[PDB]
Amino acid sequence: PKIHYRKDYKPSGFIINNVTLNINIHDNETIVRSVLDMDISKHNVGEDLVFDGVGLKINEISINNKKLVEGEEYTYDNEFLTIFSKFVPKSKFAFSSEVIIHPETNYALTGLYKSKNIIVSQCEATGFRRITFFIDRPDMMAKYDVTVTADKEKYPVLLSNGDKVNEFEIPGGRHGARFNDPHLKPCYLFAVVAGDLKHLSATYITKYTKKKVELYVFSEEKYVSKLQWALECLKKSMAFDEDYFGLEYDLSRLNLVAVSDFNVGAMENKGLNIFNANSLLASKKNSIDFSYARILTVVGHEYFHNYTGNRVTLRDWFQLTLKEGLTVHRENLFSEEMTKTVTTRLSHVDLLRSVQFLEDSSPLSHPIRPESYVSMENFYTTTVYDKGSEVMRMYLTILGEEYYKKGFDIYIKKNDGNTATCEDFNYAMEQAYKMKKADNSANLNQYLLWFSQSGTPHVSFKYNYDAEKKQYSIHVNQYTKPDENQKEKKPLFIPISVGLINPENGKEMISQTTLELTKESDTFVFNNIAVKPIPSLFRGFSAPVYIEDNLTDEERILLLKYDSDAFVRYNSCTNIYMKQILMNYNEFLKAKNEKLESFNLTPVNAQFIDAIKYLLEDPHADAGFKSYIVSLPQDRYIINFVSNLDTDVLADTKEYIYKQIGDKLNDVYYKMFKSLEAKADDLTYFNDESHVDFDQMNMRTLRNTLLSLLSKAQYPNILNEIIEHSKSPYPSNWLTSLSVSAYFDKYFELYDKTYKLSKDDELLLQEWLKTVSRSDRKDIYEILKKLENEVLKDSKNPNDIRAVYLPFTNNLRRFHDISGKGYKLIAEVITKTDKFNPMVATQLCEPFKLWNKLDTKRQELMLNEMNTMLQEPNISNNLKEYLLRLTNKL
Ligand SMILES: [Mg+2]
Ligand SMILES: [Mg+2]
Ligand SMILES: [Mg+2]
Ligand SMILES: [Zn+2]
Repeated sequence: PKIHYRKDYKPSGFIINNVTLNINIHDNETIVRSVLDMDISKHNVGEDLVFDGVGLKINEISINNKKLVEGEEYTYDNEFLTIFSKFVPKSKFAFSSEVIIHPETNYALTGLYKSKNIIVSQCEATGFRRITFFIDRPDMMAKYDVTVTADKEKYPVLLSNGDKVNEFEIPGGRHGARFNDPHLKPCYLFAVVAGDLKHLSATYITKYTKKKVELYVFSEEKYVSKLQWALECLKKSMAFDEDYFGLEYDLSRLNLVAVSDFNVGAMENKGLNIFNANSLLASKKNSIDFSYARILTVVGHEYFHNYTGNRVTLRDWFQLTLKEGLTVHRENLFSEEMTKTVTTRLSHVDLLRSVQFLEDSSPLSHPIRPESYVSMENFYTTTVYDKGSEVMRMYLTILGEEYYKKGFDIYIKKNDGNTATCEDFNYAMEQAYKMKKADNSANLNQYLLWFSQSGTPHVSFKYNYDAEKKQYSIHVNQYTKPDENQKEKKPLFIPISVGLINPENGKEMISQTTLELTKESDTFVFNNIAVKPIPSLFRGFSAPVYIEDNLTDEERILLLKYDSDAFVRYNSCTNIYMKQILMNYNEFLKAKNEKLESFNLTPVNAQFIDAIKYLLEDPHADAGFKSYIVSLPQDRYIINFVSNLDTDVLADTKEYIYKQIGDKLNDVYYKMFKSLEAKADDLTYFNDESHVDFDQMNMRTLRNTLLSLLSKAQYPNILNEIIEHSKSPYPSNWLTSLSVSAYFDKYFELYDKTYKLSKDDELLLQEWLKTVSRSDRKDIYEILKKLENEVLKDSKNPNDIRAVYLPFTNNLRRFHDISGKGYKLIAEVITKTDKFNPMVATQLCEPFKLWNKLDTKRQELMLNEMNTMLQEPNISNNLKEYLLRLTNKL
């Protein structure tokens, strides 16, 4: 396979200054004429001029109006256009091409494609070369003049990046529009859209300069009503970047566009952000609660890229985390400010420690700045995004808000209008660090290891208290497991946010402080500590590590009840759960492998269950927090702690633990399910698409979590509650009623009821598909076959394919059926999908990432299916790289 290496980066011998495009859309072809105003750089050594250009049909090629001919002045192999050096000018020149492309048959959704009746582009990372020839890499920055023409009746709205500078009629019922984007950009930020789109709009006046910005949000006509929350989220986003970062929008217009067929969530094209409809459109009658948070986050994310990615862009794709880690950090700051709920940060932590930790212990483990790739699309990973965001957040923890803001400013201003690298960012932060420490010899050179070193650090603790001296110590050790990226691991700069809790009275004993661990081990000592404390470690989850708290369950309970920090309370709960899960898993595993006729299980700690009851019954405690405490850790979290995992033993373990606790708490759960109803399902704001009460949303999640626990328990007469809950106006409730009805004969009646409620809204139907797919049904395989035949059919819409299959892959007992039939089913879907959408196919590989964690029978079954997929003729480069790396062949 062709591999690209970070260390091999070199500036191009060429410069592209201006791009002038004419994109003429017809029924059965689109013609792209492009003029590149180019020059020779100071790095040129008289090389051939080589353009990327994938699957283009050439009409004409010229330089300075000299026609060039195949085999004489150029070669084209359907991937690269090589202009031989003799015909490459030595000073500024005009390169002209005209090619034919076919959006109507572009089911890969990269380049120019058709999504329902909308023509749309996606260029990040390497899609622009599927539209026209280019030196398609992000250091080739240029200015764009784009004309789009099409049939006026079919495609009345025409958009490209920047200012609309003309609109005109064309004979034969056609029309055109011309766009000028005055901001230099890499080609991955080009976009065009053509469609019968409807819109909502508003005017926003910037905070400092008072610039009037016109905000447009667009969709197909059927769904225009569902645009309102996205428009509000955009205004919130603009105001947050102004308020926190001093950053104002930099064009007279910003358009957001929803399309039905999109490989990811959205895309930050300059002035023209394009979204998966699932991440832009909602209405309260037709969307689950989680859509609201998703839209806030995705709108914010793409908006924040306007500076962290667009105004400062990437030198090369190895630097991806510079824009994604940083942008995810910005959107997390924004969403924590907008939602004002502790469960927002907790959800980010849960994501990282489940999916990203799994990745980082897998054969796919990479640092957040990778050293090599075949298909850059395979490095848009939870590592680069989520570990990247945590590395970007640690700078704020280390510097505090004022100095973080100063370092950020240094970065964004120095590199404005240009490319940057991870080093540039670290250097700006280092400037702020010198200022914070008032020491111009302090440096963050060690910090760079967070970019280059793979794997998750493990941080462990020991404690000592001297009662006579009133002195306490915390001894800390870090360890990162060697891997294929580094045989020798180095210690990182790990910021440890800490408090100390008095176990007598539950009160804070120190001003919170952040310990700066830089060595492999260190001991931090505290004086004037009046009683032996319980330490509250890694507050806010202050580094992306495995924490070994070395606390007793009694200590953990006291923190769960009394600490101030949400994360530590939740983590202490998590750790009590983990200790139980491991112990019970081992007891079940021994019983199974020894074929014992009887054995013991360690019961769940009774004082821990009392603590759960105390928290749930506290009318002043947080509803979202409560839903985290009654839930066991995610299976993908748990699997980071078990080698040769027998999935069926794990399912048995979880069931036992849940049943132990419900046998004590089900009456509390039922009482709370009823008591929370009035506030949870109050209809304030039900007609207001500009406002969401996230606390109320958390109350609904708590109610629906409790209902699931009581339904699996078969709590007496709970089917009555299930039927009532199905009549709620909130889709989060009525779809929950379907899921929880899985344990009852009413399942298929609720399946039909909710289908009918869902079938006339594209996105609600996809949410119904996910609800079915995730259902805890013994007959899940027959239900999946029913979904395939009656609803999915031959959809190539990634959202439909993902909705049917991915939730089912999270079914621990059924997806991991020892026959291998779940592995075979998903491998067939992957291979089917790879023939038209390689990116989606690689997404659908997700459940195989943990293969080498499983028991050896399931390792074998998984490996057989991965090798079967690797044998498939015409396998994509995306899938082949992914599977070769995952199976230890690359
Ligand atoms: Mg083609
Ligand atoms: Mg993105
Ligand atoms: Mg459809
Ligand atoms: Zn992004």
